Amino acid sequence: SMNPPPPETSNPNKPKRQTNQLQYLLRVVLKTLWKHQFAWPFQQPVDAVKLNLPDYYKIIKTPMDMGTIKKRLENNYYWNAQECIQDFNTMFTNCYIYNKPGDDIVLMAEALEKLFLQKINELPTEE
Ligand SMILES: Cc1noc(C)c1-c1cc(O)cc([C@@H](O)c2cccnc2)c1
Repeated sequence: SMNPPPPETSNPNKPKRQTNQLQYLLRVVLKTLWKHQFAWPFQQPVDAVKLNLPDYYKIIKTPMDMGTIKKRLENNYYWNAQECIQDFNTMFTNCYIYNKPGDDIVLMAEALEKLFLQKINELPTEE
C-alpha cells in the first residue's frame, strides 16, 4: 500500500504575503498547539501504511496536519490568515470524519481544537 504525496508546501506561482495575523498564527497558535501533550499524532501527515489503515485516503481526500501547516507558515506559503485557519479546520474535521465519536484520537483533536479557538479569539487586527 502507498501514501499520497503530501499537501503542497512550495509553489513559486502562488502569491505570498506576510501579515501580522500570519506571524501570530506561527509564533502563538502553532507553537502553542505543537507543545501540547496530545499534539504528536497531528505533527505529520497520517502515515496510513505504517498505521495499517488502508481505507484512510479513500475516505479522507483533503488531508491536513500541523507538520504541513508549520511548513506553510515557516516558508511563507499563505496570502492570508483564513487560508491557514481553514487548514487547521480541515485537520480537525478529517479526524472527526474518519474516527468514531468516543475514540481517544477524537478526544485529542477536540482538546487541540478548544485551544485553537481560544487562541483565534486573540488574532490581532490586521495592520
Ligand atoms: C490524526 C489522525 N486521524 O486519524 C487517525 C487514524 C490519526 C492518527 C495519527 C497518528 O499519527 C496516530 C494515530 C493512532 O495511532 C492513535 C494515536 C493516539 C491515540 N489513539 C490512536 C492516529
